[PDB]
Amino acid sequence: SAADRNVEIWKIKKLIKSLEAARGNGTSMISLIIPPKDQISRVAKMLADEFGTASNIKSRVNRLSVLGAITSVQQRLKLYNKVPPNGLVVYCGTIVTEEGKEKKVNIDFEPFKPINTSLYLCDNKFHTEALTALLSDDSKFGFIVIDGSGALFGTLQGNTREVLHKFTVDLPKKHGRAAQSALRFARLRMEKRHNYVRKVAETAVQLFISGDKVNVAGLVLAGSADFKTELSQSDMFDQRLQSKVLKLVDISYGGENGFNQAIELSTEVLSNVKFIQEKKLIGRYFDEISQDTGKYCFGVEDTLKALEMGAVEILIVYENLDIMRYVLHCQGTEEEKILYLTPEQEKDKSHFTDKETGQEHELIESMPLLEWFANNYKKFGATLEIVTDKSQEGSQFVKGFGGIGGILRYRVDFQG
Amino acid sequence: KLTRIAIVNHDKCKPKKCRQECKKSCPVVRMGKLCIEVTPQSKIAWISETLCIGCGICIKKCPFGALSIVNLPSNLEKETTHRYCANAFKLHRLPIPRPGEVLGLVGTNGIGKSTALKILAGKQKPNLGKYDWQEILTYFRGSELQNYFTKILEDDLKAIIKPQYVDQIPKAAKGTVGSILDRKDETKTQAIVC
Amino acid sequence: KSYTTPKKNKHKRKKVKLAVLKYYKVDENGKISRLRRECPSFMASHFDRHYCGKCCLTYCFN
RNA sequence: GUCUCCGUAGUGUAGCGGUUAUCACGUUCGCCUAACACGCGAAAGGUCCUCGGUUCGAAACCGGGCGGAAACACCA
RNA sequence: GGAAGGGCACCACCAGGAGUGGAGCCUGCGGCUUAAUUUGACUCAACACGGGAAACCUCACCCGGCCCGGACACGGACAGGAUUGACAGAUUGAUAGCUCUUUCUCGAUUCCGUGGGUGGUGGUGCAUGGCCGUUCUUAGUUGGUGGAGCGAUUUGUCUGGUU
RNA sequence: UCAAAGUUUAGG
Ligand SMILES: Nc1ncnc2c1ncn2[C@@H]1O[C@H](COP(=O)(O)OP(=O)(O)O)[C@@H](O)[C@H]1O
Ligand code: SF4
Ligand code: SF4
Ligand SMILES: [Zn+2]
Repeated sequence: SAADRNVEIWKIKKLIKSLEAARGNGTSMISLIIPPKDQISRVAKMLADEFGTASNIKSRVNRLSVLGAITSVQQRLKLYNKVPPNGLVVYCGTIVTEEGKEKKVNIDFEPFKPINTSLYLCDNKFHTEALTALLSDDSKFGFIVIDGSGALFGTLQGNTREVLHKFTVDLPKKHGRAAQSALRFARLRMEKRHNYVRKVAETAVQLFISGDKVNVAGLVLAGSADFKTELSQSDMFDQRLQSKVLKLVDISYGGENGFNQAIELSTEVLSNVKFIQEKKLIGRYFDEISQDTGKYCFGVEDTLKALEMGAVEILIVYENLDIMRYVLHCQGTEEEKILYLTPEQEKDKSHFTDKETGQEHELIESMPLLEWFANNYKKFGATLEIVTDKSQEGSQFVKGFGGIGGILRYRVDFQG
Repeated sequence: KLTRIAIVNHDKCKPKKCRQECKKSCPVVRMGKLCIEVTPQSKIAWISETLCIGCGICIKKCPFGALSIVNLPSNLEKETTHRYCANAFKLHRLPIPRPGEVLGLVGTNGIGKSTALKILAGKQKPNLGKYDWQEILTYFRGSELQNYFTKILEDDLKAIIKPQYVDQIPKAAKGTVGSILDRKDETKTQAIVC
Repeated sequence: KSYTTPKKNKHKRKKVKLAVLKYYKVDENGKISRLRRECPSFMASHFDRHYCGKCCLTYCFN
């Protein structure tokens, strides 16, 4: 199910946040990561040597904590007989924390999504840069790879390199050694060749579409001999599939050895898609400001109020914004209020005396708003669109507009 | 290389009737920066063109239509001869007057034409974008303005202007045409000019 | 040191020495009448019981 | 499309109708070593590709399934 | 030094014994498990070691609860008694006056700052002392003065035989 | 009167 996946993602997002905060001594921690193809015995060998080398660590505290961490991960890996699909991510150590509580910790988990990243590390802290970098780039792209020998279909997350399907074909010869039949056989050869493009286009609709709306944010053709060009511009190719064709790559080799060549060439263009979608959205937001219209909002004072009321349609947000939701509380009367505060208005603020009664109004701890938006945009109006500061329209939205805005469901009036 | 210029038309800008407005619509000020400044009291709604984005929200909002944000090339910021106030007109050059050679100014009005003539006449001091005569001459060096201004500031050259509005002169001077010309005789060339 | 919300502290007591305390009355200026009953071995007037304030003796007429 | 052959522990292969399915590697567990490697001693692991048939009995013999791979596709 | 001379030790070998390793259990340790399964030591030189055979205590660990044993000062706090110590009955594991209703009490204790202590089987043995252990149970180690070397150093403290 | 014997923290 889709809802169960989103909960599993949120579970891991929460877990990840707690592990980055961890902190520990010298280099007592372990950050270990295993790809899905990998063998566990080879990893269990690696840890056994790392255990051996650790035996000659001079400083006491570090040494004994390391070895015990290496023994724990070794024993966790004994439980699995194979590295599961999606890889494995093992996070051992002995974390320091409040109450002087030097406690041992182990978190092995097969992550959601497949991961193509290996990593062995020890350090004072854990290293979840791989996992968070994955979680950001959910964007899948498709890769159709045509060749006169035979086709290939596969997909490509920021990390992971998949193979969906492939076939090989018994295509005819170039020439016909009769005068009269040359022309007929050449037409016949071109009809076999067109049927091959049709099959590839049909299989492409079979694979890349999902509920009559394609899952892949793009799609790449990669080939030679103007065979990708035959597929790209043909009326056979379904337009819902064709409109997401971003690159037609020229590759040496074919199939899966050509695949990873096609990815290396297609890198800049596949990175630029997020930047293009940003521009398109903030460009759509800015047109409403350019005209009268009035189907827009900006500032946490307004944008939230708009979301509370007659809701927004899209809620644009800058990653970095730093504005945070505190929960203020009274000592005697038990009165409370929540406010969305800037970095200086949250760090130190003499505002929060209760005044009317005459007491100190204690600011009970926060959470910070990009996270709050994600928590319950579903219970408002939705399409929480994270944007960056890279684009010229985005740069204005971040620097000028405070990195927060929205495209509204209808016209709205505002005062004060 | 481009920058904004903020302008407020002081004839139209009344801060009291409209309230603030600009502040309430500004995404610079709704964030919380000192882009626009008015208050309920105090005349002329001030803007900083630095802190301003140039989004044109406040111009649409101001109820009288007092405001304007026009963009100028950033080349011109170096070469300011006169800007009277913040949120005001900004002249960038003066013509290059030559002695015994009739200077031909041509170009539409409201483009610092009167200000230029007043500066060359020597009523106005080139505030030079600041809002000082050795500093002004040093700005205008290698050029015929330093020749022109030196001349002005020790040899008191007589500034006389044929006015734009001709219909305002009758309601000021009195007597015959012949009487006024006799009074203003310095050259004593009534007949030949007549 | 995350103190849990519903557990909270447990406030200690506060006495109330309600000014000077009276146990006697003036009968005919010279003589005196005693208000509260005394120890055998001022035992207080509990709503039903009669609790001592030193030797921990107790009484109640049914 | 034709004809041919091959689908066996994790990997590569043996296997003459009645086998504990052979060998090597890999795997785990001891030992040796300070540790690792090598080395020594032990162990565990086959849906014998899939279904149906013949057979007292089929991993094999026979049929079809799903895969895989060579050769042919010439005279105009 | 998988270089060469000597000479030695059952924590070396030989010749042998008794074995351990195989079985069951006792017990130490590592792992997993758990609220917690407290911890130190991992080659000889960690692991029937800590004198460590823990029911309670020990006891640190965990989950619950009381108590201060918070010196002394400076002050504030001084009596319209500052505000130590209390059978109920509800509650509680408790016959903890721990808390709520009420008793009444030492009567100069208190409570609050600040300075400041105190305590700590909390951390650090890579901050130390003392104490053990080991290198290292072998025959080794040193300066004075003299001699040799610019000097670090050497010689003495040695070919040989002997123990 | 000559078998085989490779390696050794980044973590101070
Ligand atoms: N003394 C002044 N104080 C404030 N604003 C002025 C003053 N004089 C002119 N302005 C403003 O400057 C604008 C243009 O004036 P000016 O530059 O003198 O005309 P021109 O462009 O024809 O030379 C006018 O619209 C007016 O609002
Ligand atoms: S222009 Fe757009 S941005 Fe610059 S001030 Fe007026 S409103 Fe604020
Ligand atoms: S500018 Fe137009 S709106 Fe802003 S204050 Fe001056 S007048 Fe009122
Ligand atoms: Zn009594």
